Amino acid sequence: IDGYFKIYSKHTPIIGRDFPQGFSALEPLVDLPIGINITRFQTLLALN
Amino acid sequence: YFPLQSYGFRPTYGVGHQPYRVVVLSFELLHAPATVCGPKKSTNLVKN
Ligand SMILES: *[C@@H]1O[C@H](CO)[C@@H](O)[C@H](O)[C@H]1NC(C)=O
Repeated sequence: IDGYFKIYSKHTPIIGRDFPQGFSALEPLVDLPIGINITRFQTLLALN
Repeated sequence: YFPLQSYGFRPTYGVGHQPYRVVVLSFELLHAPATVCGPKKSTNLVKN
């Protein structure tokens, strides 16, 4: 938003196996004034 | 002719020929971010 890349994050423990039914808001973690065009992204995996 | 000519600075030369270090500080203000602010004063905290 407005050249500001905002990253919010949360570390919720899993009560169960997958996708626990509950509510947990995401606290703000960082705001970066990178101001670049973002239209796609990719994740990185670690191979052992 | 060679475009580059040596200054040949010497202490015995006159003031107009002595070496002078010049720095141009251009405060570019691109119309989105703001990263260089001024370290302005902060006063004491008074309560009640
Ligand atoms: C890239 O972002 C700039 C502002 O930083 C905006 O003016 C421009 O339209 C954007 N370009 C695209 C292709 O979305």
